[PDB]
Amino acid sequence: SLYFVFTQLNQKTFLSYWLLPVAG
Amino acid sequence: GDRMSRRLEDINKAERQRVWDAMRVAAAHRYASGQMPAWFDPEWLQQEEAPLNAMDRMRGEQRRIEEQQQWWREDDPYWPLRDWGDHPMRWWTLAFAAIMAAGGLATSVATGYVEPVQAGLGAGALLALAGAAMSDARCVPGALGVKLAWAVCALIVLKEVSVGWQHKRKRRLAASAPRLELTGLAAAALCAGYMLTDMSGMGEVALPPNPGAVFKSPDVAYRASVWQKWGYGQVQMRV
Amino acid sequence: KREGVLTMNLKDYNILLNQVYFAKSLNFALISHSKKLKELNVS
Amino acid sequence: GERIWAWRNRSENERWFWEVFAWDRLIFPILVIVAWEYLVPNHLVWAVLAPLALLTWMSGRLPTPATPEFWMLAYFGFYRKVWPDAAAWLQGYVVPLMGFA
Amino acid sequence: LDFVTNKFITLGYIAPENANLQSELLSTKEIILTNSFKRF
Amino acid sequence: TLQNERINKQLNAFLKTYKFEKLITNYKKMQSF
Amino acid sequence: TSLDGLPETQKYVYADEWGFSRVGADFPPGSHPSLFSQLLPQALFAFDARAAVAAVAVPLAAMAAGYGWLWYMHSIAPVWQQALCAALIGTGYAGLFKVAHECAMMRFIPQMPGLQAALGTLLMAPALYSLPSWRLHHLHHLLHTNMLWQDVWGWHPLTKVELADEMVRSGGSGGAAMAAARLVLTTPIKLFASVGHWLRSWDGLDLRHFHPASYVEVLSGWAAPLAFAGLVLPAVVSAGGLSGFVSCYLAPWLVFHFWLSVLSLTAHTAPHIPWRAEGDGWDAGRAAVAGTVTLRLPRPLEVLLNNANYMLPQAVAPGLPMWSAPAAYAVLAARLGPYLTEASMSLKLLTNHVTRWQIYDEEAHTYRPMEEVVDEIEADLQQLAAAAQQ
Amino acid sequence: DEVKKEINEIIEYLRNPALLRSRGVARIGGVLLAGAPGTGKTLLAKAIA
Amino acid sequence: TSAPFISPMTPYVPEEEPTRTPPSIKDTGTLRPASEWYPQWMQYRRREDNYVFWQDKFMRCSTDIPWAEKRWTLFSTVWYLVQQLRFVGTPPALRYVAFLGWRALMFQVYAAHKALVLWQCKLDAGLARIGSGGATATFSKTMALRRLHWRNSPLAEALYALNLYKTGRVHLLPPVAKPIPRPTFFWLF
Amino acid sequence: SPLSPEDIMRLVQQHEDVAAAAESEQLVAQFRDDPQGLYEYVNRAYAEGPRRVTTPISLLQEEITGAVTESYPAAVANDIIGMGSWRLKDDVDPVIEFLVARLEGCWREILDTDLCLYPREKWKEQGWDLVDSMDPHQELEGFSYADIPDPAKGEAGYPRLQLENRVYCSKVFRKLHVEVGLRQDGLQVLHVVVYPRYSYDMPIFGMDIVMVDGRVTLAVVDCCPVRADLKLQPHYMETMALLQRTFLEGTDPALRRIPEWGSKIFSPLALCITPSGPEELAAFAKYAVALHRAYLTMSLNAVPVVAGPGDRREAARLQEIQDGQKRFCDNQLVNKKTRRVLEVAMGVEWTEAYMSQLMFDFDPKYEPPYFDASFEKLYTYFDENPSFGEMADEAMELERGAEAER
Ligand SMILES: CC(C)CCC[C@@H](C)[C@H]1CC[C@H]2[C@@H]3CC=C4C[C@@H](OC(=O)CCC(=O)O)CC[C@]4(C)[C@H]3CC[C@]12C
Ligand SMILES: CC(C)CCC[C@@H](C)[C@H]1CC[C@H]2[C@@H]3CC=C4C[C@@H](OC(=O)CCC(=O)O)CC[C@]4(C)[C@H]3CC[C@]12C
Repeated sequence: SLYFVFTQLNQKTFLSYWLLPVAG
Repeated sequence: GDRMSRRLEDINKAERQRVWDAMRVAAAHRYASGQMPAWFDPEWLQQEEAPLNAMDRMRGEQRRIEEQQQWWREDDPYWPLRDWGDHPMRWWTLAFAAIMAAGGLATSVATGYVEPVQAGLGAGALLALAGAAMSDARCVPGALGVKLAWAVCALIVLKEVSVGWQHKRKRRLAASAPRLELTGLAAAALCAGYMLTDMSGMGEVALPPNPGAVFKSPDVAYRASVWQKWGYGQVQMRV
Repeated sequence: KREGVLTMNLKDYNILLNQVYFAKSLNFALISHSKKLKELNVS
Repeated sequence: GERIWAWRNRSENERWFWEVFAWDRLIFPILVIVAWEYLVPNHLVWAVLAPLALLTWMSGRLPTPATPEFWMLAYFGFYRKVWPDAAAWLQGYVVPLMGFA
Repeated sequence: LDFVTNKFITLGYIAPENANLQSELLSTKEIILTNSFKRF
Repeated sequence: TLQNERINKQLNAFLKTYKFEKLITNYKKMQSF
Repeated sequence: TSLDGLPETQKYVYADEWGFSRVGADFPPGSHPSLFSQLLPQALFAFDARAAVAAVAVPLAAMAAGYGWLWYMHSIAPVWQQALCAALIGTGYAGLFKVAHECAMMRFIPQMPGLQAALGTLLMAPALYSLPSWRLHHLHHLLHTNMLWQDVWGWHPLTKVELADEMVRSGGSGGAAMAAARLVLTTPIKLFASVGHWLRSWDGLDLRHFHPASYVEVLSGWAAPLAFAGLVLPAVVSAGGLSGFVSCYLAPWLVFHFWLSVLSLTAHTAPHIPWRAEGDGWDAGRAAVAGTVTLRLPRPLEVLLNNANYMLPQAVAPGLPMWSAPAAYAVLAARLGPYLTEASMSLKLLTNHVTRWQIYDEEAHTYRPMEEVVDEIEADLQQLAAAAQQ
Repeated sequence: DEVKKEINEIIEYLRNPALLRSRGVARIGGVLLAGAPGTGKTLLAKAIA
Repeated sequence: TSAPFISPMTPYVPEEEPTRTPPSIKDTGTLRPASEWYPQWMQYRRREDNYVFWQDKFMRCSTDIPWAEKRWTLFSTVWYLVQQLRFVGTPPALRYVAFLGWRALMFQVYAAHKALVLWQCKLDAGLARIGSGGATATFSKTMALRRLHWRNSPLAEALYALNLYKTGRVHLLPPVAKPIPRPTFFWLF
Repeated sequence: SPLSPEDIMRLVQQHEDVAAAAESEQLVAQFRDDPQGLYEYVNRAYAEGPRRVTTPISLLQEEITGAVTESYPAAVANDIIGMGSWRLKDDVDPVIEFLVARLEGCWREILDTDLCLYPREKWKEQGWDLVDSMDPHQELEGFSYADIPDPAKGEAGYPRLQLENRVYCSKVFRKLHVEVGLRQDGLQVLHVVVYPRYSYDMPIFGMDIVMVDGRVTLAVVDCCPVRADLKLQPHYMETMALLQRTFLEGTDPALRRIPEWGSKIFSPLALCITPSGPEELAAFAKYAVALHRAYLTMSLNAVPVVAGPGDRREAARLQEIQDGQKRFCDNQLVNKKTRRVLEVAMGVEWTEAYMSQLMFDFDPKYEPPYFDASFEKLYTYFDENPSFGEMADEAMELERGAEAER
């Protein structure tokens, strides 16, 4: 009965940030 | 006191009215599907006020009025500023729909382009339907009508000032750029006149409330509901 | 069909509270308790 | 001070949106998926299979068709990296078996 | 008095023996009492 | 067929009683108070 | 009942003077137009699929043949070929519109009320007609049939005292109103006066004329027409230009409106039919059966228009289906023969409707020519002025 | 019966906390079982757990 | 009388919850600013009767907010950025200077409006003369005050000008302007 | 083969008389199946028992502390009230008590959506709701029945007479009047009369009991016509006959004599009896009770006789209604037994006024209003069929999906 929304992706780690500068 | 009596009486009147309205709604949903005890007279759903509140108002009114007696129309010039039951911006909506359809047909036959007549007739039809539903401003259609009218005139202003008209293309590139012409100005005057009159209806449609609106709410079941919806059903409610 | 409305006057809940708890509070849990009793009984 | 008090009482939803929702649950996942699919050559092990594993490990739940993550992955990764070629593969290997060539 | 007594008996009331553990009126009873003052 | 004389008799009842129902209401007005 | 009981010889010479096939007998007061429904056999109210599907698909095929013939030679056709295709398509649409008017009164397929209401709405749309306003106006007609000052959703005749009132109110016969009335009730454009009726629907586009518990239904009723004239009418123009619009839409429209107007005008107007105000001698069964006319068609036109001229078999029985309207008439003449009235297609009848029967006078209780009436009420103005010089 | 129905909420909090939130009960963090001296209070916890 | 059960001589017009917070307690209906901490009337009442100042504060700020000012829409979540800039991203000193400038400007605007109102009363007194033709050079203080407090819609003043110029009757005034409700559309604004 | 202007009128007559017969049959169809239940309703209500009220508040109260709330059908209720708060009770015979309780309970239970009390400036302000012969000017504020002792034999004021009235209005009925009078010598009377409104075509109801030292000396009950032909509608006659077969069986038919003032008002089935013993009295009581209840249940479905402009038939019908009601009205005051009872004690100048304004007053231009309180039927309804507010539904689906785990 939730909504159609994302989850957090960074409550566990930080590695995902490594993806933004590289692509930039 | 005399100052707390008023508070109590306004609370009571508001509660009586709310319960009568809930009754009208639930009785309509029970009678439109058969299960009504056959003494039910379906004309009761037309009594708007409430029987109790009405008796109170009638008694008070007769007491007041008994104890106080211990174009142009030269008999009333202010005939327009009188409540007839419909929205004020009602003949403007129909006038603009007629103007739109007439200009659409005229220009799209006198040139040969197929866009102006389609736009003009669509705008005219939607504004005519809106000006029809705006003929009873007390009901719910009287509100969805103003909504539809504002939406259509806003879309007109948008298309004009941001994309311009196909039949107004020229060879240059700075002269064939979209500016604001007459029909856009009229549509903008319409949106402004709608907003300055009454568009306050159907106010319970908005984005749903966050867990940030129920942080200090005094009710636990509501807050748990909101958290559960927004994806936080597991967080502990140390509250 | 389906209707979400409250045909109950809140003064009745207030009266029941004052009676049984001066001789929890007015929230949605109370109204839900009411509905649960009604349903499990009428069956 | 009085103005800040009145303004805080009328804007709780917008406040929680901008402080908790705007980046962490709206903009960052979009950016991360688009960025990953911009890199990461057009295979299936890289465009679909490893994204799912890493998304479930990070977010702590599997992306099902009930979630926006599954649909973002599907569209970008599958439709724009493996489909324009697996389409030719099926058009040259499996459709001849059936009636129409 | 007679009319209101008839109505109240048919609406419901707590029997003397059935009370093991009347400060205010419910809402239907108030509609009935107001109308009864209007009629009689 | 019954589905059709049903409609027939119903419209007939309506058309025959209209005139009396117009007068019974000119009556459900002066009495209540 | 205006030229009631007297020897049948003079009523027959009147019927031959007016083109009428018959003149009614005497009808006594105190009756209900639903009475004579007890005579019809219990099988005349039967339902069957084949007759209905024929009644809907035959004028459809007529219209489709006409369009195909036109689009085959879209605009290179001469004028009278265009007129032939327009007449054919308009007749097919009059038939489809009678099917519509059937499902509006709920007597077409009572088995599926939703499907039949949707069919009525869809088929009324291309003519710009709202189903519920039509149904309300038709019941309001049935209730006040041939009543003075009360049936304005039929062919309400123009009377004498009101025309004298307007004569004084305009200060002569030279104003716009008098000229408009003259030109509309004197030339064959009268045969298209139903167009004005179409403008009297959309009751100002105003929900304040209706019952609140009906609003959401009335608006949807105004939706299907509007949507049409908002979506399809542009497309046609876009793909056909002005002329290509006066061809594939406007002419079949004028044809259908001609058919409608003449059907009604000849069904309920005649010199042997008086128009009484109720209280001053009105009656339901009398003004229903005695003040009516039934018209004759060639069986091709009768299978096309779908029995569009039998209005009495379904005024004695409002629930009588459509493929049974002739058969029921077969029974009615067996019983009320002397009181019925009948007529046929004749340009003489129309010419007398145009030139002779123009103004209704309540003194002689009959119709008179407009120029004689206008000169004579000018003479009565001379009279009242003679009484006014002193 | 008293303690039966006043711990039929402890049991369900142990089973389904989301159901008890729907009853205005935020959380149960600590309970006391009082009685007359000579109660054998450890007897209940067995069947409860 | 659509009402089946009860129909008093005055028809029932439904009441709906308000959509905006009332003027504070301190502001005049006009354009001039207020005394900026304490109203002048507070000095002519008993000390035990001026709890209404702080009570009105508590009401407008925390206790009676009409549920139409807490609607979450796409427009309000950008107005949030604007307001949060103004309240957290600007130093109070610049805010104070802007405040002083705005106060001065509004005072000048009020003076201009008052002059315009006086000129309007002259013109209307002059036109009612042509209207009634005869003796009345008068106006109505009612209309002057209603013009100074913005209580007339433009249609009302137009109808009043016509009525004056045609029949005089300088004491026949348009009914009143009613308060504008808060516009709402959908999740949009 | 065709028809003539005379058989179509025959056809309209056929149809309309058939319709009248149909509705007249529909009226009696309900009584026909079981007539014994027109008197035996109270015993059945007692048999079925107390009913447990189940509203959400009632259930909540019952589950919090212990309290069960009970209700009773209106027949049981009007049997607990009895001759409830009449001021002249305790001196009224037990038969008159039974009859008054039953009649007023019927009025309260059957007409409870429009039963107003008659306008008070007509009877209750002059003080005609309680009348004493020792205090005709009302200087004891209406407590004379308590402050003044009974006069002894030969004293001024013997024999003392006192009356108590009650008058109601309603939708169909323009006056429902009950009155009880006692004299000191031992005479007690009871006089009931129910008048329909001038716009309705129904017969008048009337009942009189007169008893002397606990022995009924005269008992008459009549559902009396209002037409000039003195014949009721088929349902009225059918019901009276069916009821006489049900209750008056085994009773002397030669006792229902027609008094000299009777046949001018009496329906051919009217009853006038001088009972002999307990059996005659019990049978007559059950019969009068069932007849009154039937009369009211029949009025429950009545429709006014409206005279549309253009119809003279209905105007003549309304004129006939007026003539019949007035004929009965001035034909009842010549029942000079009770009138001489009144005039031997209260005088004549007071009796003329009291009688002409209350007893059998007739004023075609005056019928009082009534108060239509049917909307209450809604409120009570929605107290056993409530709907809860869109938030209890989530919780109830939670509870259903939780308990069904097992
Ligand atoms: C100012 C700029 C940055 C745009 C801001 C957009 C947000 C306000 C939007 C974007 C995504 C939206 C969400 C996307 C999907 C849903 C599900 C959808 O659910 C419903 O329809 C619930 C209906 C109800 O139960 O009332 C609407 C709410 C919600 C959470 C939306 C709430 C509003 C959000 C956060
Ligand atoms: C332009 C064509 C090809 C497409 C179809 C257009 C119709 C949907 C329009 C054209 C004529 C319009 C009618 C013209 C005149 C009026 C009167 C007008 O109302 C009034 O004038 C109110 C009464 C009054 O002023 O006395 C608006 C409704 C109505 C029926 C209009 C309804 C909409 C109609 C039928």
